[PDB]
Amino acid sequence: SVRIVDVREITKPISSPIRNAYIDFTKMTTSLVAVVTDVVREGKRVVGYGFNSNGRYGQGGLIRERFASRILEADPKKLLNEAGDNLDPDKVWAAMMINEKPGGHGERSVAVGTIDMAVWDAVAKIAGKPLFRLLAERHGVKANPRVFVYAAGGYYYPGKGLSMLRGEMRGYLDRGYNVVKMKIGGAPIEEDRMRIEAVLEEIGKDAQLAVDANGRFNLETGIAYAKMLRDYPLFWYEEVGDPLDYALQAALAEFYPGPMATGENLFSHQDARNLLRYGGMRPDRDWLQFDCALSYGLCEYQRTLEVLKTHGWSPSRCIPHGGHQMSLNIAAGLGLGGNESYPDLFQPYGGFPDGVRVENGHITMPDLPGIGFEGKSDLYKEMKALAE
Amino acid sequence: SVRIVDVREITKPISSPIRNAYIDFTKMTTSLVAVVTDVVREGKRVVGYGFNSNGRYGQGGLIRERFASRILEADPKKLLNEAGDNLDPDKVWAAMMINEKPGGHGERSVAVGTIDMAVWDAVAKIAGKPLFRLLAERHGVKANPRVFVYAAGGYYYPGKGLSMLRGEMRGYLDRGYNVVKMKIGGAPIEEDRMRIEAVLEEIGKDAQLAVDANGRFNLETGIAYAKMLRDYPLFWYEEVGDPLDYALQAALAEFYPGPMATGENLFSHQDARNLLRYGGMRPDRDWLQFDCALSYGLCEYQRTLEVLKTHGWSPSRCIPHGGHQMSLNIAAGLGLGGNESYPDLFQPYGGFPDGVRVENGHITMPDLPGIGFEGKSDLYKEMKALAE
Ligand SMILES: [Mg+2]
Ligand SMILES: [Mg+2]
Repeated sequence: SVRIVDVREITKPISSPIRNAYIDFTKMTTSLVAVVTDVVREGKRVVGYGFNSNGRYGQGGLIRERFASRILEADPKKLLNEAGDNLDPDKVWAAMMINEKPGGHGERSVAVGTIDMAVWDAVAKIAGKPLFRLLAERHGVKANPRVFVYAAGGYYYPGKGLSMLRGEMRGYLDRGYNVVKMKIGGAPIEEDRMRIEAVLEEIGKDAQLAVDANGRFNLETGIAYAKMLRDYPLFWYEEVGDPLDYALQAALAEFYPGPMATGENLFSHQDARNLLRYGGMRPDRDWLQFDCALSYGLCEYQRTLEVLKTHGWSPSRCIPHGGHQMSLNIAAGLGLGGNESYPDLFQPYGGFPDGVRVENGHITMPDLPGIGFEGKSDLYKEMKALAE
Repeated sequence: SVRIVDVREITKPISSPIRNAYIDFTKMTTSLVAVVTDVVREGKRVVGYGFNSNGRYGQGGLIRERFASRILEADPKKLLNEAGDNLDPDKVWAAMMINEKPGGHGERSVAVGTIDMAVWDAVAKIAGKPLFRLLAERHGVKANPRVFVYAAGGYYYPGKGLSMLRGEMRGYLDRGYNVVKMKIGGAPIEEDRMRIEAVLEEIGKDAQLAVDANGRFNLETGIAYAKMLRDYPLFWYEEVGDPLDYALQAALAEFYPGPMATGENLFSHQDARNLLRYGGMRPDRDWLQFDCALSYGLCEYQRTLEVLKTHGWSPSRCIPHGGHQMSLNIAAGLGLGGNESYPDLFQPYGGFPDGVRVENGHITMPDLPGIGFEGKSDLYKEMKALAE
């Protein structure tokens, strides 16, 4: 017998005075989800866990009312694979998406995405394999435990000066990060320049810098910053203008030869397809940052990957936003370009299993069953507290 | 003194087994919102009301936990107009949109949109004018109370045959409608053709027919139906493919010369801009169906109208989805092409004030303060029950 007995959720606050060009995290929250099954492995009932990335808020309401419900009410015998010995992720996904009209991909995409995370976590556990291994298997490829990761921070903070900004970055390098990212568009262009120069000097030749405007710029501002930014050897210029202003993104290629990135705020394969159709991005050097946790989960992310395939893009151009382990697993199993990471932020949600550290901007995925949340004690404590 | 003292919500059911090509309304709900102020007019405290259109479900959670709070946690003095004698819709809007990241326009767009409806209702009431008159004023134009409306129905219902379909339509004509819309794509193409021929037969020369595929078709299916549909004198072919597959919509122009429509499922001015940029629609004959109630409200709708201007479209090409009075007001005040109406479904959430009747596909807006909900007793009963 294979059945999801319960779907629990709990809203957790991950707010600080932190700020980017678009928002501040004063009221930021996130949803911690648990998919409780009746399957037993190791004399212990298998439970899937998941949570949504920072930035979009928790989705407790949606998870209870529309999705947790549709699963629990579905005929358990219709959510299994051929063998009937495990849950079929796609069948569960389809189950929670019945009676959902097209378009409007936001908020509910976060609820479904976070539930999906837990479903896959459970499935991998039921199969007794690490999610990333199971993924590679399903795709008929060999996984690669080594995953590139970069440290994201450099937020605007009340009373934070060049001194501290510097400290923060150095702190990341001390952790083994060879690539750091930072917020811009939150200060006048010239004050920003000074903040950028301050980090380039601190990291010297031990790391590369990436800047993120959080989609705050209009065309002219984006170009102004481009002219200023292009004189520095930046790793990438992220989300210049509004996530949906594909024309703006395309126009930028004329002023910024260096790699650009965007996509963290596009939550469906349809929206991803539009970016590849109209964004004018360069497939040989730009990065796609779609986050499965906020975009209907891995079941959907697989469709997005198929979209890349139809447009000639390599999955290695993907570096998911979110800084969570689900992405680490997808990256390792399907060959993504890497993953985002938040060393000192939104903890314990995210991070890496206890022990493994960042050596040369990389980490090595330990062979833990499922996503591997159990390996991170401070995070797992929260999860087993929700459901066990 | 102008303080918004409270923002109350309550979820109302609007479910039934009616079905379209994509969804069935088995669990459909909607949010009824009330914006209670401390301003007194007629010895009675002015309260704004609003509710979201059918199809996207209620948003109690979001309204409660994210938007109502912000509006209540704000300085009353910073939400007023220059004179300080009334609320500034845009300031209230900005107030509830703080710390909201770009993209992901779905769900929260419904929450904000429905609260926005109530806010404008209150503002117009505080100003002692009908919302549509106040709108025209603010734009420096003369409002027009004569608004075109069409009857939307023709759903697939268990056990519903050509006989009943016919009856439904005739029922609409009996009430004065000269334009009815039916659902297609929920059955075989030849079965559907029969349904259309029947309806056409029934309405003869007293009305025109519009078909709606609810964005269910892929390119080939869309074209197949186009070849079949084009032989009939239809009013319009609505939402052929996915709301976000602009390329699909564009490819259709080669096979369907007749007017097409779409937009009910795009919920932001950014998404509307993409439709105008890539959808390949014909501005001289197609229709845009953006619904302010599901798209961050009138404050946002005004930006969408600005997008139309930037792309050479007339506001008269707009016929909002939703069948609610907020749209009727925007239509009358800003010169939209008309509004959708559901004479039988989702009542009492929609319709016109008691007494106003449909004459030759048109209704005339009575000069009621605000949106005019008070004029519809069965609806107002529900509203004053929420807050008074
Ligand atoms: Mg970003
Ligand atoms: Mg439609």
